[PDB]
Amino acid sequence: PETLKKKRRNFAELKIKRLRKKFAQKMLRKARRKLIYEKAKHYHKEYRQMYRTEIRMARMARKAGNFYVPAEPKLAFVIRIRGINGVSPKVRKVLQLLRLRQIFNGTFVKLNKASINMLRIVEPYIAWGYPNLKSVNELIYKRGYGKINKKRIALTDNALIARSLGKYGIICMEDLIHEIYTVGKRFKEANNFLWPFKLSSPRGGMKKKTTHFVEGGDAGNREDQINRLIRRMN
Amino acid sequence: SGRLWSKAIFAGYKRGLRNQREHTALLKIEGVYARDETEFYLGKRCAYVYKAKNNTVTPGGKPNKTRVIWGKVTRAHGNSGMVRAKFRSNLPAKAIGHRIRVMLYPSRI
Amino acid sequence: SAHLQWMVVRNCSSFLIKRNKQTYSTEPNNLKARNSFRYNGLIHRKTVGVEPAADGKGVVVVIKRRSGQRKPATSYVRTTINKNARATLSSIRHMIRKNKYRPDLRMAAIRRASAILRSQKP
Amino acid sequence: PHCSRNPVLVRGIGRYSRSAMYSRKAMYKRKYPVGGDKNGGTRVVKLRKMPRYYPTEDVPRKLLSHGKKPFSQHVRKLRASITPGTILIILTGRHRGKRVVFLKQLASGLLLVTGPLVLNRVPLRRTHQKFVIATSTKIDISNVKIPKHLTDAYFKKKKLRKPRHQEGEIFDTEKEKYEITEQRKIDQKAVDSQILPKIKAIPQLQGYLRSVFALTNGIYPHKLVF
Amino acid sequence: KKNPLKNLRIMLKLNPYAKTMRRNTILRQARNHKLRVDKAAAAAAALQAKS
Amino acid sequence: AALRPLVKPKIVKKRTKKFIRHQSDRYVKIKRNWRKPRGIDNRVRRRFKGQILMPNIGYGSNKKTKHMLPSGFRKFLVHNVKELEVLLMCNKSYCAEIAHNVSSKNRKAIVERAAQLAIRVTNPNARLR
RNA sequence: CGCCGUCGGGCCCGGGGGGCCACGCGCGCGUCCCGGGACGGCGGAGCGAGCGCACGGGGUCGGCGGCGACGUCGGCUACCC
RNA sequence: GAGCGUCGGGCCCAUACCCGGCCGUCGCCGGCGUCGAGAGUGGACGGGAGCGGCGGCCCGCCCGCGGACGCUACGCCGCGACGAGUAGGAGGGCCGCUGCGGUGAGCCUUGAAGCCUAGGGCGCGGGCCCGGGUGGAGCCGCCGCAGGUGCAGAUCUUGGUG
Ligand SMILES: [Mg+2]
Ligand SMILES: [Mg+2]
Ligand SMILES: [Mg+2]
Ligand SMILES: [Mg+2]
Ligand SMILES: [Mg+2]
Ligand SMILES: [Mg+2]
Ligand SMILES: [Mg+2]
Ligand SMILES: [Mg+2]
Ligand SMILES: [Mg+2]
Ligand SMILES: [Mg+2]
Ligand SMILES: [Mg+2]
Ligand SMILES: [Mg+2]
Ligand SMILES: [Mg+2]
Repeated sequence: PETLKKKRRNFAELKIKRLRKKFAQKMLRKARRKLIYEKAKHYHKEYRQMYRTEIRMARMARKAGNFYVPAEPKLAFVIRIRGINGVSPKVRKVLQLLRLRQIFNGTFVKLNKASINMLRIVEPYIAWGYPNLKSVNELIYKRGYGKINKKRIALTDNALIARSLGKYGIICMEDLIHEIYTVGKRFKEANNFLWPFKLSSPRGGMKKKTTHFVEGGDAGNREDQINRLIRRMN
Repeated sequence: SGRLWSKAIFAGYKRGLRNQREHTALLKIEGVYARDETEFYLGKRCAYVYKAKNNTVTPGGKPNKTRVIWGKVTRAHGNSGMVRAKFRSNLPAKAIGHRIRVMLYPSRI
Repeated sequence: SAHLQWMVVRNCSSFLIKRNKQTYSTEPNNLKARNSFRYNGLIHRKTVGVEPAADGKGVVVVIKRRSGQRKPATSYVRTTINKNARATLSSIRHMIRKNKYRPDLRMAAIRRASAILRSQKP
Repeated sequence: PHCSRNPVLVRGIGRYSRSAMYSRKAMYKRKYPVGGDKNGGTRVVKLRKMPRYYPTEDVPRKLLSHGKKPFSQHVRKLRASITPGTILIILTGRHRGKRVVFLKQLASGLLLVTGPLVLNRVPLRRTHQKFVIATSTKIDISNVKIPKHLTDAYFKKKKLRKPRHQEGEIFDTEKEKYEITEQRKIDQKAVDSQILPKIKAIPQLQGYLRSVFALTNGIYPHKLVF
Repeated sequence: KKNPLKNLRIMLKLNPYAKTMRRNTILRQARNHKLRVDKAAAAAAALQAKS
Repeated sequence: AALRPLVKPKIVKKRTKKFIRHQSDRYVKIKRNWRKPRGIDNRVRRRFKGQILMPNIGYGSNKKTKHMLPSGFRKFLVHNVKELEVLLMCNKSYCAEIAHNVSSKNRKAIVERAAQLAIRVTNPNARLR
């Protein structure tokens, strides 16, 4: 009738509203995508800077005949070695707190003097050492599983990290890498965001699983050689 | 006129000390006597040929007493060039020590 | 109170068959056979059913009158259709869609009207 | 028209950056009826009419998944050692092992591997790439004319049967053989005349091609070098 | 979950800069390599000119 | 060849052996029905290797194709014509099956109606004269 | 005080190749450098149609092909070996 | 060295660990929008002034009569981690037997019960349905109700045969 034909003249105004609504959604997420492009530029400038600083600091120390010692690294990757049956009461509780409840799954651990004395208590049950950037670069990408209510969801996208974790300013995946790698002020809630890294059994085989890595075996601290192991278990 | 398949011997199943796993064969393959030497046979079709009193055939027209289980090589095993072989349907275990033809049908030269 | 009638009859009715599989409704007015809420034809005020033709050829269609409830002699009005398998496909589409009379269960009326002619034509 | 302006270096990476490909396209300046008596008017036809019988239970629709690309539109890849002018070896044929001259890669990914018909049984029979073995020994073929016509539509087997159910003779198609050989008799003799003067050059070759191939006693493969 | 670091275009949906991170690496490697064969054809021919 | 049902795929069943009672073979007073062995020594309850298998819900078949006659349909019993017409709508996924007590006076009539409606009937040529 | 640093601060700077998710002159809204440049806003004004194709992109499709009868084809079980 | 010791590179396999299929349990959920016409992380107005642009002469549904499947609400769908078990406790059973109201316009001397069965299957399972053979007169489903209701065992009772 004359009233509905009056709205079909007004429908060209209506689909302008349909155009406009799809439109700002397009140009949010476009300029929200341009943001993620330049924050990674800033990090790729940054990790080059922090890496080459430790070379550049040491090289002008050795020139003047003086030892450089680096800061004791503040982030350790921990993977569990042994099993479940036959577990002491004191180490029962501790491996719960480090999210290592089954075998061969692991997390990151904020190193600190409160956290160091945990890792003496569970010395036979874990293998641990300071990672590299390349190791963390692989784990969040290949084995990134994150929980939201419960229910670990594979990451697969930056919208998952925008809602569940970007309360502080870490909306995308490379912000998650910087906060994990350089321990900042929000490492706690980024580390709680990740589910434990359910790795594989190692490729080459371990070495005796029980003695310390000082004793030639495999348990305990190893300080860079866990980069050698995390290529196997990934 | 002549032979187009290479000879190999069947040796047993991919087993443990106590339990077997019957669904994957093992082949002692003639000529190959090294882990490193079997980069060639990975992916060739085996054929276990056997005799039985009824008649089943193939495009050779006339019905024959010749029956065949197919299957193909997966990966190498051990260091002596012993080689696994997953058939479609499994072995009879009559055939331990008998012969499975290793073909040249699939070619990667 | 149609849902009152459903919450009584959805089990413990008569002509309900539970053998080897799903329930079946087997009710005198229904298109599909399921004991369901939507394909249930004693309950609703507005029901659509098609049947065979005891004349031998054709499809008869059953609709409830909606004027007088609780008066089951006069509560049904029926009409037969014997056409050329395509016009009797559209006429049942016209009578369902071009009224408010159950726009739900359009297709199930038709698929039965589809199926019952092919049982009947050869 | 223009081609794609952007060379490829690694699979799905253009050679130039995003802001420079903006300025290679000059994108700083191009921001844009009756037929009778007693009858009332034009009978509107119905294009694409309505269907009569509805089958009494329909299936739902597939979910489209991706760009899986059916077999006509895939890709063609051949082993590096099987260059044109190679003496291939059949394995799986009725010919099975004869040393058969490779010519060229057809459009289907199969290979048109001509047996020198005087030397073998093998005509211009087509064979598959992975069932044949490359051999290092070569014939020059690069300056040889090929027929234009021969392609996959020419080399296929065709079927015809007159009744639908059974009868007394074997299909009248699988009993009587193929007699395209009236036609193909010319295409082959147009080939082997063009080929055999190349074969004559290697002074032991046409005996080698007459031969067959057999794994004789202790000649294991993988230590044979083709 | 299709795997990053093995296919591209799942890297990009997580990390659009991984295009520019990797396209630099190819032009690093191809330019640095060509400059070696440039000198290697110079240094082996000059030592073919010297010996 | 008969009526060709809808989409019904490859049928795996995880075990085709039908679990036997522990020591059904030794006796004939132990009937081949499964009953849970509840000994305080028993090896099968203890699940040794080389013994027989207890059932558990790990053998539960695929819910998409549970209860599958091998043609594709699913069976449904019937005794007369009024119970047969109830698959006039759902015929190409469920099949009828005439019960063992229907007489040949009536079995000829039920399989007569099954022809016209196109319903698969799985004992069609049974109890002929 | 100089000295060392593929330092850093997008420093700036004054002339004289690579590269960059980088594109308004016509002149104005502020700062800045000794007029351009950068912008939060407007004074410039992204002068939209996505129209097409590719697709390492939200779990495979072939719009690929063969070969076999009147005693042979497939098959599962509380059948035997 | 096929012994002992200190070792290196391989290689072998557990129901363990990774990835994939499947069942079930648990948690956290979803659809009464069956809405081919609903589209709302913001939506109506008539005013007083405006330009980006539809018409400047610088002034205002329907060629098609059409569109799959769903939803027993105790139905279905989705995503995720989980599974050992004596004594024991709960839950679900379209598991079985026997009797009673209800229903199946059920069933059958044109062959019911039973029983046997190298016959065809279904269920994880309890157990069932189907064919054939025997016999010759009654029997079973579904919703409820009621049990003197489910055997390998008791130096089991009685019967029967080695
Ligand atoms: Mg222990
Ligand atoms: Mg290894
Ligand atoms: Mg060891
Ligand atoms: Mg007894
Ligand atoms: Mg005990
Ligand atoms: Mg349990
Ligand atoms: Mg019963
Ligand atoms: Mg019963
Ligand atoms: Mg009693
Ligand atoms: Mg009692
Ligand atoms: Mg007992
Ligand atoms: Mg006793
Ligand atoms: Mg005696």
